[PDB]
Amino acid sequence: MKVNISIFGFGTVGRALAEIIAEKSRIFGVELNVISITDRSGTIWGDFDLLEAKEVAESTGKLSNIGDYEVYNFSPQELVEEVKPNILVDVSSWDEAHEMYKVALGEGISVVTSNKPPIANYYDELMNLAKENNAGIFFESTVMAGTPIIGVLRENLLGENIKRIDAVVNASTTFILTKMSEGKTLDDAIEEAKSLGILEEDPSKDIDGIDAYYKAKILHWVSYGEPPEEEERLGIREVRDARNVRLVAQVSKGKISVKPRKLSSDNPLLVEGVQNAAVIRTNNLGEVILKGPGGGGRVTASGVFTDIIKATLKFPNLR
Amino acid sequence: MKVNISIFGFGTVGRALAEIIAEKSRIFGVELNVISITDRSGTIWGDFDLLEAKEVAESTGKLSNIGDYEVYNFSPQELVEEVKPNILVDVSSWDEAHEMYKVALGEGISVVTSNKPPIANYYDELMNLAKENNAGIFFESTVMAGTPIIGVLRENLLGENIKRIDAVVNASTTFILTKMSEGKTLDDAIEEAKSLGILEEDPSKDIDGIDAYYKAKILHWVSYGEPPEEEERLGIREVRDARNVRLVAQVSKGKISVKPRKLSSDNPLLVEGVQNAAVIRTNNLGEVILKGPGGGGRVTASGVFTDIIKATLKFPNLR
Ligand SMILES: NC(=O)C1=CN([C@@H]2O[C@H](COP(=O)(O)OP(=O)(O)OC[C@H]3O[C@@H](n4cnc5c(N)ncnc54)[C@H](OP(=O)(O)O)[C@@H]3O)[C@@H](O)[C@H]2O)C=CC1
Ligand SMILES: NC(=O)C1=CN([C@@H]2O[C@H](COP(=O)(O)OP(=O)(O)OC[C@H]3O[C@@H](n4cnc5c(N)ncnc54)[C@H](OP(=O)(O)O)[C@@H]3O)[C@@H](O)[C@H]2O)C=CC1
Ligand SMILES: N[C@@H](CCO)C(=O)O
Ligand SMILES: N[C@@H](CCO)C(=O)O
Ligand code: NA
Ligand code: NA
Repeated sequence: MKVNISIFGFGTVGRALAEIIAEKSRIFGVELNVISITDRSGTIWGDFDLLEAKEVAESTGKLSNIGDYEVYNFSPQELVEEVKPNILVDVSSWDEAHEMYKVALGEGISVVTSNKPPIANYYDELMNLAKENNAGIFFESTVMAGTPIIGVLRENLLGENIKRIDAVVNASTTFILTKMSEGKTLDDAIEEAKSLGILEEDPSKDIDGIDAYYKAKILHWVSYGEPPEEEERLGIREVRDARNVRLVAQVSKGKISVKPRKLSSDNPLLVEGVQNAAVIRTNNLGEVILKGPGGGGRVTASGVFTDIIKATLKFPNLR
Repeated sequence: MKVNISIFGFGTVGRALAEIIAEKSRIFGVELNVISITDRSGTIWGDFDLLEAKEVAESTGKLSNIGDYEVYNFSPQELVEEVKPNILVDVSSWDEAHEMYKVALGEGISVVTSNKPPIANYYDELMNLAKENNAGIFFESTVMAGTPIIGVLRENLLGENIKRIDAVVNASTTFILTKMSEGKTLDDAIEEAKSLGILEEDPSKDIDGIDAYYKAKILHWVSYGEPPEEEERLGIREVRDARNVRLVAQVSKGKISVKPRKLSSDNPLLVEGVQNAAVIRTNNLGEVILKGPGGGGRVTASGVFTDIIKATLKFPNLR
């Protein structure tokens, strides 16, 4: 069977995804065909070579330069309405992308994304809409990227009661905390990280706990099927003694709390360097621990590719 | 969506499964209906209360002792043919149950199991049969029990090439090796383990690496879709220095090797207690680490329940 895929967004994650798809376009009795790609500059739509498009975007930073394919100025809504892919893959930084998803799901087009806010903020509407149009929504790389914590929660532990999830999901903050442990001030450590590309020049999504908050919210959705009643979002700006501290996202029924935690040397949450980690507590299993990378092009595109296959094959969305 | 389930075997695992099915009989749009339970004493079949049957077997030791249901003495083939369930659940210690699986699958009856040898030895025949009869096969609790290593490998990482897997999958051997580490002889360590509940009167399959080898073989099937060419099995009996040693299953394309390995102090495979672990190495993610309990009744039944749901909902088997 053949499936048509519109990729929406084409930055680090989207370009890595094109590689993965190109290397594995025929797999699991499926053929993956990318019929469109979109960035801010525009949309290409037709018979283009996927790695060729990646190359030209890699050098030039836009889809315009492609030889002999020509650009279309579609709105998100037009792109879906006109291209009519079977699968819409959002790998963009467009926070307000839920409106585009609504349209796609209306036409029974499944959505795959790595873009958090639409899932964190509109999870319920999007799920209902999906079920109503014999379609699916997939978001694995919205949490710990390619490391399959969403698979584990969504499609497994199906007889468990999840009492708690704790997770360290920002490598940058483990870096900052480690430097502080070694005697640097927070502000120095931040300066080091920004100059290293570990942090952005606006570091708030890491330092103020916002990325983790969105990830806690998504986890809360999957595990409990409703928005939380209680929210506590904090970052690391108040940390003084940073020994054995990590920025931890904790999820329990009706509660999300992102904040710094001092951890025993024993704790698998006490991750080193760039490693992310999640400890899931259940009634029958005690702790299940999952660790892996939390970012990177190929790492993130890995999750999305898993989701493309599931969408194509219409895997049930149970949670 | 109502589903009819035959449970084959009723020991620690099957009795704990009963508990779980009773508390969660309606979930995810499914009504789970248990129509037959079978042990060596024979087979009950009908309108019987699930927890009651658990209760009589609990105390008495057999199934025959129930009220208002004649026990039938059915062979495995007769059980499938006469009961006609939608899903056959094997939680027995019968090494040769694959022949029964072949029957069910032939009738489009899906199979869920925690029983290792049939999957280790007949996985391809079983997958081909299931495919030809619009049926599935699920075996999560054959490796690390409820700890969902199978879900992770089988239904996720779908864009990955699995470079390797290292795993410690026998809590019993951890205990033994730890005790040898502290000065105890093999035999004294074994006797302590028995007294603790940690080993059976025949520990041989765990001690000699046959269990792990079965497990390694299952992981190899999931990851590469064929048997290995190189096979090495070595148990713990003859370890002279057990310091920081575990019984590690190593899996790579074409290759399985179970043997005691000395590990660094920070190695995640350096597990304690009941805990099992798998370190999965893939081309895009590097290391994914999954840990959790490896045995126990409710732990093992958790994985089987997950599989029951997926069989009922016709989850794809991509690997
Ligand atoms: N990098 C990582 O490790 C991870 C990233 N993610 C998430 O995946 C998404 C992509 O990440 P990443 O690839 O690093 O980000 P990049 O900034 O590298 O790429 C973002 C892409 O989206 C495009 N875009 C942004 N807004 C719009 C819009 N309104 N319409 C059309 N296109 C738009 C960008 O266009 P332009 O360049 O033209 O502005 C660019 O092509 C993000 O939401 C991120 O949070 C998730 C997990 C890991
Ligand atoms: N417990 C654990 O931690 C784990 C177990 N498993 C596996 O799950 C399975 C169940 O283990 P568990 O419940 O602990 O073991 P038990 O020995 O407690 O139960 C085994 C069951 O199988 C029955 N049985 C064996 N052979 C036959 C047969 N030919 N016909 C009918 N019934 C039969 C037994 O009957 P009788 O008592 O009458 O002999 C018993 O009810 C095993 O294959 C085991 O390897 C896998 C992972 C973890
Ligand atoms: N490595 C990222 C996670 C990407 O979703 C961060 O914590 O900011
Ligand atoms: N962890 C268990 C494995 C049972 O499948 C043991 O020690 O045998
Ligand atoms: Na993920
Ligand atoms: Na398992």
